[PDB]
Amino acid sequence: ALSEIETRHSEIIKLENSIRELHDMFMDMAMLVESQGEMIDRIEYNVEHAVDYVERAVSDTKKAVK
Amino acid sequence: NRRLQQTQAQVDEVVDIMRVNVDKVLERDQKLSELDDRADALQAGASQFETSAAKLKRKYW
Amino acid sequence: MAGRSMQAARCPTDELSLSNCAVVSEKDYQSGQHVIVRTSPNHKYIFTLRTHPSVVPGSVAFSLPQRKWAGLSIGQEIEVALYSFDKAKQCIGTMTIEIDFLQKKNIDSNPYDTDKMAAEFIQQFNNQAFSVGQQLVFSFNDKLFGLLVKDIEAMRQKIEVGLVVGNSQVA
Amino acid sequence: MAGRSMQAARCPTDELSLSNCAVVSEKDYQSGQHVIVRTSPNHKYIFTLRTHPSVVPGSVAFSLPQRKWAGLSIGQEIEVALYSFDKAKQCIGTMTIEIDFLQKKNIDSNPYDTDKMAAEFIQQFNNQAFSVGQQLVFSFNDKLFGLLVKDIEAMRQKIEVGLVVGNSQVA
Amino acid sequence: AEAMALLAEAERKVKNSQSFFSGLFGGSSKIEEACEIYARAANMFKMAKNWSAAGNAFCQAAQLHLQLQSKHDAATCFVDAGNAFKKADPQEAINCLMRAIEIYTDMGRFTIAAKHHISIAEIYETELVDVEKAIAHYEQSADYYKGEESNSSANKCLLKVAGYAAQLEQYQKAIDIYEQVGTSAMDSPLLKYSAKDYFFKAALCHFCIDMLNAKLAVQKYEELFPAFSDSRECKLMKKLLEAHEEQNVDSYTESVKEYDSISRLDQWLTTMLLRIKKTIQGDEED
Amino acid sequence: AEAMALLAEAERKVKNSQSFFSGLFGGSSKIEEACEIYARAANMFKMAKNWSAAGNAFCQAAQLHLQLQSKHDAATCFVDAGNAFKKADPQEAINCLMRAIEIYTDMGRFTIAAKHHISIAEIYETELVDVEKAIAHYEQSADYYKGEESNSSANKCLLKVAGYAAQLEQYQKAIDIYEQVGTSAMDSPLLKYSAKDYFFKAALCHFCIDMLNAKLAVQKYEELFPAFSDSRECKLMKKLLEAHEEQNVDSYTESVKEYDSISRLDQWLTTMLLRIKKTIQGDEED
Repeated sequence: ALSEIETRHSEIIKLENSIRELHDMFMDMAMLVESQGEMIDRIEYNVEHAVDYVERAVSDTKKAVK
Repeated sequence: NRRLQQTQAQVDEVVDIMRVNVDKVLERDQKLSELDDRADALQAGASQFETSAAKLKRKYW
Repeated sequence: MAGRSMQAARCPTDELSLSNCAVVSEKDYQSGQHVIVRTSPNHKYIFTLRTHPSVVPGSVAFSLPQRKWAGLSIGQEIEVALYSFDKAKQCIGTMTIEIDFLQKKNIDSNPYDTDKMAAEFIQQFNNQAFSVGQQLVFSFNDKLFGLLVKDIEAMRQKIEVGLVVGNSQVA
Repeated sequence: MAGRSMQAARCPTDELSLSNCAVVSEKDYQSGQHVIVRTSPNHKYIFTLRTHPSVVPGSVAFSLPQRKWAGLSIGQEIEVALYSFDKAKQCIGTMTIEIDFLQKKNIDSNPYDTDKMAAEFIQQFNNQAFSVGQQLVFSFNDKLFGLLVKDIEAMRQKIEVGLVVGNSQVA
Repeated sequence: AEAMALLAEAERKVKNSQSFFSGLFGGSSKIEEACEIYARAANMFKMAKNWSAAGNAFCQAAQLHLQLQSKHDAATCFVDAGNAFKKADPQEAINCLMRAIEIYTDMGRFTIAAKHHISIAEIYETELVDVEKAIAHYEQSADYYKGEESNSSANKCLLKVAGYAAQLEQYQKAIDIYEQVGTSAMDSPLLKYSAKDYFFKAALCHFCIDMLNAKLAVQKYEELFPAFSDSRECKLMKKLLEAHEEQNVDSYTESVKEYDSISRLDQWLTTMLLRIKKTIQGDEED
Repeated sequence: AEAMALLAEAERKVKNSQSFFSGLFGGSSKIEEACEIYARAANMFKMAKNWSAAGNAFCQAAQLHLQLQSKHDAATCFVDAGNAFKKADPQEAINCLMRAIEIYTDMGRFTIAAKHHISIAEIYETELVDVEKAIAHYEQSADYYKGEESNSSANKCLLKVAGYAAQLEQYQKAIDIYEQVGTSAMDSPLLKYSAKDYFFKAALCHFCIDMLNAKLAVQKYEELFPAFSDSRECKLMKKLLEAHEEQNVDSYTESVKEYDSISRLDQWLTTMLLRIKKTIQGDEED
């Protein structure tokens, strides 16, 4: 029936693009996961290094009393 | 026709999820940002302290 | 008689599962006494006890039908307490029952003499507790059926729970 | 021959359960010998022994079909004694068997060539003992059936118990 | 290494030294030791799953910490205490948190003040069930987040505020919140996708408005047929607005029946849609 | 530059000083020096792909580090040792982790303790094949995560627990876990979705219940036709319940035969489906 194959059309087009919008999110999100994935590249960097500077700080201070 | 409307809401079901996921990336934006800057200014005040400590070393060692 | 905690279990054999009796241990109760199983603040059911070696001390076993009528669950702790009827007012004299093949996997078009059913019914379900809406299984010629109490009359007042005796007519 | 008391156990695997043979230990009997189980003065049954590295010394394992025939239970006392048939008037030459699907949920409409069944039946149940009214299971093309010895004849002479040989015809 | 043992030594340590004990010096050096003790106790208390003991233990170490002058790490201890009582059996779950924020607030730490401010409003609702006090917090908290330019969290909280404000009859005061968080969401081409629901909520929330507050909010919204995300916002709304302007509680209840297929209604929507269905029924047969 | 050389210098100095050697002060720095040495050694061992040696070397540096006064950096070393032995060829990978957590646990650090606790159980299953101890760890660890109100991870662990607990035999102990992780999943409408599968698993797990434990668990479930997702949860379950209540080992095997089309049957489900498939046959001939 035309009322079926037709309703199907407007429904499928309202099914694919319904994924479009969703697809757009995976686009932006993915672009953000990598974007914010940069800060972590610095976090890991800073953290360990911050421990290096502090470690040298706790050492000198201890030897400054001995 | 059933399998059609059947797949519909199912897809939208994932769309509703991405929504929450998007709200999750925003949280990961506030944290990283401010924190990365704070922890970054840490090495600044930490390095200086290591410097002054060097003086305490050449006068107390 | 006041009350005691118990644990639901599964019916030992098949015979006891066709007697609609709460199979219990010989170290707790005795075959013949009645009890009122308490599950929730709004769920009071009455069953007939029948001891059996298999039963474990401190646990009562029920059949599939019963367990699907009282809403029990093996593992849950129920509160069982003795119960006594008022025969001089609760005895059953005329009770209508709804029968139908329990398993539609063994349905036939053969006729079954009811006159020989009511005779065997009282022959096996004598001196036992029955309630309106209660579900159970009937074994006629080793054939399983699905009974369902609809109306119960004494020897005339209509009651909810009664006690089937010898001179008890059934339809 | 003195007869020793044994304990009824459960058949090891499903392979020996399809042979209808009283599985025993090699530390007691040997594959090929015949025995007569005694449960009471008016109950004598004959089975065929078939050793297996999974039998407990001092006990004989029986399959469900056998227990539903000889009326045996897992964990009962029984007396077993060696039995020597008379290959002079007890040899089976023609034995009728009632075959039907064992599992009611595995019944089909496919054709089963009998000529192929008789040949495979004697090639698996050879040199074994079969009594009238005996129940067992037949494994034909990986399919379970429920045989039932209706009548046995010697190499026409009717006998209650015989010994299937290599040249034994079955219907 | 026993809990009670530590608690005891800790007690004998925590006390302004005087007379023979004080000798020549003292002060912070002792009270600090006690703090570490109680913390070490609270540790094994959370071990044996005492919680109550662990929580109160942290309360001890914390309060003592303040007696030394160290609000920072103290407040953090207050947090360990709050988390303890929360996931425990006694109360205090609310007190510890208030005692933590009073510190983070004055110390000039709003970033966190709001972090636990929301946890607070979350417990004062899911536990104490005090929506009127929860909203006050969800709100003031969003104010702080907005100050840190953390628009995101600011919105998270606002969404909570309005969301429960509607259940608390505060419909108009809810739509205002949706209007703000709705206008402060279009700026980001990443919230355009979410900006819908805001308009749907605001268009559903009715302070018993007689005019076209909704017929106007639906118009303020920009939709086109080619939308598929929109099909879950105004398309339905318009059909509900006509079903309200015509006292037809059959077109509204049938439309909610159809719409309840392509997109399920959460508890919130149901409660409000029901409230609107009632504004229609209570107006028809009457 | 030579490992065997440093390993030598590291020993002749890692000895409690006393008498003339002690001189004036102790040797809290000596032990630390030795630690740096072994670290440098284990360091080049990992370069020579001699992993085993790197690991044992790290074990040395770690143990010595404790002989100083630094449980933190020590435990981390225990982790380095485990990483080595793990990617290496010998064992010890399990010991290093037990010791690591031992420290993170006595120190008061449960977050990280659980972080390595799950790693442990994950090794004790896919490697040592010790499901009986693995579950113990997945569980205790999930308890720690639950102690940190970190529902997210707590569930990750619980799923593992119940999942393998069902494979073993623990069906009731499994359903209980699914009930907990199910009730503690609805509070957050961000897990509403997954909540199905939990009910599907719990309803599939049968502790030999001849009743409607599952018919009742499926009735407790909130499906509603308009919602589609549920189609991959209870829909099948109902049909399976019928195929179980009628001792029909064909309808059940046909139902799973069809369901495997609309929804892929993972290993787990299969193993259990077959187990139920056996309960039916084990009821037909009983």
